[PDB]
Amino acid sequence: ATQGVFTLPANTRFGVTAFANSSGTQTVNVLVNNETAATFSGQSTNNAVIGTQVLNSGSSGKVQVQVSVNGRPSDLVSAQVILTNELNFALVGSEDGTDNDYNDAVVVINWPLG
Amino acid sequence: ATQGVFTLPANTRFGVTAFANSSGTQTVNVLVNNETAATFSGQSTNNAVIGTQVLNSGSSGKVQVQVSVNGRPSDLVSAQVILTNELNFALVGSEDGTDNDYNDAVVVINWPLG
Amino acid sequence: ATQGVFTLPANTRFGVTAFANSSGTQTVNVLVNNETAATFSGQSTNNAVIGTQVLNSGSSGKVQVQVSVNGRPSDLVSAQVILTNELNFALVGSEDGTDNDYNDAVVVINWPLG
Amino acid sequence: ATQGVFTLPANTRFGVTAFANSSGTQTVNVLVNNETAATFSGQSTNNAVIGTQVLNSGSSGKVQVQVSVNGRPSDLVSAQVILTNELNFALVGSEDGTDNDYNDAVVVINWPLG
Amino acid sequence: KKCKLCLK
Ligand SMILES: *C(=O)C[C@@H]1O[C@@H](C)[C@@H](O)[C@@H](O)[C@@H]1O
Ligand SMILES: [Ca+2]
Ligand SMILES: [Ca+2]
Ligand SMILES: [Ca+2]
Ligand SMILES: [Ca+2]
Ligand SMILES: [Ca+2]
Ligand SMILES: [Ca+2]
Ligand SMILES: [Ca+2]
Ligand SMILES: [Ca+2]
Repeated sequence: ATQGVFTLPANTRFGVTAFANSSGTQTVNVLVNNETAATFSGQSTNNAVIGTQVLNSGSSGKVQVQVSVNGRPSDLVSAQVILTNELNFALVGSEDGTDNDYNDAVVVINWPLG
Repeated sequence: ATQGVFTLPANTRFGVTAFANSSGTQTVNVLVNNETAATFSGQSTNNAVIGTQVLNSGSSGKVQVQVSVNGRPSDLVSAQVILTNELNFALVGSEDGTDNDYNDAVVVINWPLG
Repeated sequence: ATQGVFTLPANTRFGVTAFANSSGTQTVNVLVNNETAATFSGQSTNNAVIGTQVLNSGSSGKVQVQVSVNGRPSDLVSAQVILTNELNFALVGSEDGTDNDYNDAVVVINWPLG
Repeated sequence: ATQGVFTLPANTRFGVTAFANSSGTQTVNVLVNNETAATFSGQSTNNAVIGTQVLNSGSSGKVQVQVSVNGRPSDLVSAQVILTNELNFALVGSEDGTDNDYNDAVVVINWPLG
Repeated sequence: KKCKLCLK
């Protein structure tokens, strides 16, 4: 199934934060309305934040996360969770190799803000 | 029900990251085996990462998040989600006031690392 | 925080199904638009289905689950999970005593149908 | 990434329940320790509970869900959620055609029981 | 099935 695509309420601010756990340099693209809105890159094996950004979900509300290592897209897992019918998490794991810990880039999208 | 308490595998490294979305100064304490292992404080209405850290779950694996504003405990909501049977998130939201957006301090715990 | 309350898309059919794991007879009420739309009661310590029904979320989309055991309100836990940005689960556990297993009545709501 | 595979606590009773939402007759197989332990089938576009059963996770705790329609395997999506650090749901959706609603067979595993 | 009626 398609992974890493989330429909947020339209015109709503959200946070997106990426962590790295890989010897490969991670590249995270965040698309809004099918257009690149933010790009992160960094390398860590210790969960370092390689980027964190406030964005707007735009007219469609469609947010997509892509993850790449040295030009090669990683395999993605994702889900959305909602607590007390109000607090929203869209979660992405990614795998760049063969060990399948799926933590190589970890991306957390949260809303509402403020 | 009790919220903000998670049983992790013993002796496992994990990331803990806190965001702030409130006019009140958030205090986030992360306890491991009932001892404070990390504290973050900060004020933001724009999802600032007021702290991130790598901790070890230790012999008991018990991890607890506490959130307080000027000494008063916030009301907590939480859950744990596991992707592809491997990638773990423990999620915490909190409310310090009356609007029930439950984003005033948001805490995300992830494992495995590396 | 409020538990057992979910905002569904308006005018959408959803399934609701309840399981029982307690020596007490469970009473499960499902409210749509703040009116009771379905009632399940049954007793099992072996996860028996005590009720399953298809409902419509109505104009408001507000769906609320309440659990009772002989007039005593059960404490609730709940969350909503969305897979591949399409498949929705609204999950409710409940506790009628002090052993804190929260499985005494388990309620699963899922949509879309068809 | 692999989907529909869950590591449960060893030697623990769990419920497994399947719902159908397709013109195609669903077949749900449940494997424990790589051996078929339950099989459900039915045909409904209205969320029929085509099967429900209590199984034991056995010494390995490995539980796998597989879905097919008239011989062809369905694409699966899955995740596990834990409420108040005690109540577990392993969730599965599946797609047998091209409309990508991933509800054609829905499978919920829950534990603990009793 | 020449008539597009292979049905589920
Ligand atoms: C076959 O007709 C497709 C199939 O059944 C439909 C009624 C609908 O439920 C669709 O989601 C499913 O894949
Ligand atoms: Ca890896
Ligand atoms: Ca890794
Ligand atoms: Ca608030
Ligand atoms: Ca707030
Ligand atoms: Ca109980
Ligand atoms: Ca019970
Ligand atoms: Ca389908
Ligand atoms: Ca369908």
